Amino acid sequence: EPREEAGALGPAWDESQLRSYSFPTRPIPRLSQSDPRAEELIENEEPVVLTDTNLVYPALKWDLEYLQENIGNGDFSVYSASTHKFLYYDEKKMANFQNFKPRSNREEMKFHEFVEKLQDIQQRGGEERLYLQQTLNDTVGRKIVMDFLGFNWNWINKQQGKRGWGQLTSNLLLIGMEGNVTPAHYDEQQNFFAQIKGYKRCILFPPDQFECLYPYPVHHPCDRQSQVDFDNPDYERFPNFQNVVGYETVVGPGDVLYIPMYWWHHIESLLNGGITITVNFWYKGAPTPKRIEYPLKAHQKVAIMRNIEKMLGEALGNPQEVGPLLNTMIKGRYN
Amino acid sequence: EPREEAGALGPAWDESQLRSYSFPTRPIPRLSQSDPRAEELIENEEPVVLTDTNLVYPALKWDLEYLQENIGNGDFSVYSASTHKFLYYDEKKMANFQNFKPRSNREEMKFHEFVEKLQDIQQRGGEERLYLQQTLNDTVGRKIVMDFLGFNWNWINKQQGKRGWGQLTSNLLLIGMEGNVTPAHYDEQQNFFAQIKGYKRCILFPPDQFECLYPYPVHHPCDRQSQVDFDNPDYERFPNFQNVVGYETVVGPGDVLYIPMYWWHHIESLLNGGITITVNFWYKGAPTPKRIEYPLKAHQKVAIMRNIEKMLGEALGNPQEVGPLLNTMIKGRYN
Ligand SMILES: O=C(O)C(=O)C[C@H](CCCc1ccccc1)C(=O)O
Ligand SMILES: O=C(O)C(=O)C[C@H](CCCc1ccccc1)C(=O)O
Ligand SMILES: [Zn+2]
Ligand SMILES: [Zn+2]
Repeated sequence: EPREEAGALGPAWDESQLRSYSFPTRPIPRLSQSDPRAEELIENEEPVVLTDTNLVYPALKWDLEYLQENIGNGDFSVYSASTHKFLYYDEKKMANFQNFKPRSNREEMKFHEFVEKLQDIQQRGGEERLYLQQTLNDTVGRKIVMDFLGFNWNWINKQQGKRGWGQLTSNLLLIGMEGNVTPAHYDEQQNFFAQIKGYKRCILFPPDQFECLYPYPVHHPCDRQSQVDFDNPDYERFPNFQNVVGYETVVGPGDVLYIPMYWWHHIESLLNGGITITVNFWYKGAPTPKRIEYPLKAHQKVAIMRNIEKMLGEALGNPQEVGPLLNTMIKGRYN
Repeated sequence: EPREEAGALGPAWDESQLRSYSFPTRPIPRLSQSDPRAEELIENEEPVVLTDTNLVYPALKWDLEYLQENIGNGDFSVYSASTHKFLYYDEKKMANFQNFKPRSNREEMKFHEFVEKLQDIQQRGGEERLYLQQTLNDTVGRKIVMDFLGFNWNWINKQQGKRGWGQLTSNLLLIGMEGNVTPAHYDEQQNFFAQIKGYKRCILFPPDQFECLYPYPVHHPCDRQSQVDFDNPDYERFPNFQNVVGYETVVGPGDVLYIPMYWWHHIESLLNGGITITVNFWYKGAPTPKRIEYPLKAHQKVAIMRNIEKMLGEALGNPQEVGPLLNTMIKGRYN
């Protein structure tokens, strides 16, 4: 249920701002950084919302005005779409599927250009949607550097150390419009997802729900994203989506959501909730141990399947032949 | 059609001695060793019957009396079954499938014991069937050594050399009763199949008919054998068996059938044709070239599928989990 803002400022959000879906959910725990139960959830690669890390405390003051003045004059990737759904696609893989035409369009622009194009849309009451998704890098101005340096590296570096993770891979800055949706997908890195402005509903599914969520082929541009349209699920093609069960939370400013690697997550910016701002923190997972303990975890079986698809594509010389060979291998033999 | 024996001794066999099956066939070429077309078929890994190799010329005099006196006192593997079908099973794999109970029983016996047990059956008019299948080895007596040494090694060694094959792996001695059937299966080695006594109908299918012939799982004891019962094909489980097309021949004494590696073959001893005797010659195939030429041959795709099954069984720690993972990989994704 919705949390209540300090100073009797009312519920920060209400249930009318959440989209409606076909499956049930149960809440992700919201705990203090100091709560041993939080450390045990992270250790066991289960999601948890930490309410008091201060991980991005200097960025809580961020808004569009502030960022435009200080984020510098680098290029920012901005996606545009006529739908609320911003399905990720990997442009390096579009050669394998020359029949895939994305629904989002990516435009590289300056931050002020992003603010203006967003202003124009608001002014003319258009229905075009934008989502800025850009890795933070050296081109940011001095006050963003100062803010970045003031993140709680003491806390997150200890996490990284305790869990045996690899190095921080990148931080993604995410600025979306109310109602934007990033469809369900899993990532191969560990993620601390730090909410800065506005509210995002996060729906996670464990790796053992692979069978219910139907990822695209590995060589397709939408590798790791679900094929299922959550707004109109096709149960004839995706029957096990009728068994899917999620873990849900709404993060607001100050919250940090641990999204364990291989966990599926669907992310939406709350309807009529204004713009959202988030920064994520991606780490490579801990190395695979030399001695493999059986039984294997769910995410290890996902990794085996990915590797089988990649090797078959290499061996056959063409990723389009992956599906026919696999069918030939199973029909009348393993089904 | 049936060939005619020299000296106006009539057709050696007639069509009434062949079992009846559901698919069509066309003949395998019968050619002279000296015929360039024969060399081109072998070079292109296509079956051919060579009528004049003299490969096992000293063994053409072999019968049960002769062999019993001279084959020595080693152990011979003899299979018994209540059916005409002698489905091969690999005893080293029976641990993976503790629910598989063979229909053939293997008994290790002396050759005279084989002749006697065969006599008893004939005497009492029983319907029990035997099939002796034994690798030739050092225990054979001097006259079999002399016979073996007189095979046409000049011709077969040149074949082995020309084709880049590996070393002769083994020679299998095969002594079966009229009507015995070895069900359809493929082998991973190259085979020169030398007929000595009686007549065997050989039905081959190219490796690109994998999809029509439904081999057992790699880790099952009947790895490489078809699951399809040729006498009662289940078209609901094995629908593509309705598209299978074979290449057929009847080999008699003096004939040598080249069975290329990965080619499926079904072998039957002709009804009411007496005992049959055969010796095969298995060679490892030529090494896989360093530079892989695309497109891949059918047998190369079979080998990829085999390797995928073997690695998945190793990675998962249990061959029983191979089928569920493969289904999970394909359902709603590649089918
Ligand atoms: O931080 C995460 O991991 C998220 O999923 C946040 C998500 C945007 C992700 C865009 C994307 C999708 C697939 C691959 C790489 C990038 C959002 O907040 O809308
Ligand atoms: O020479 C061949 O290759 C044959 O198929 C001949 C065949 C008996 C083969 C028995 C067997 C089946 C599977 C694996 C190893 C051995 C016959 O003539 O009845
Ligand atoms: Zn993600
Ligand atoms: Zn064989």
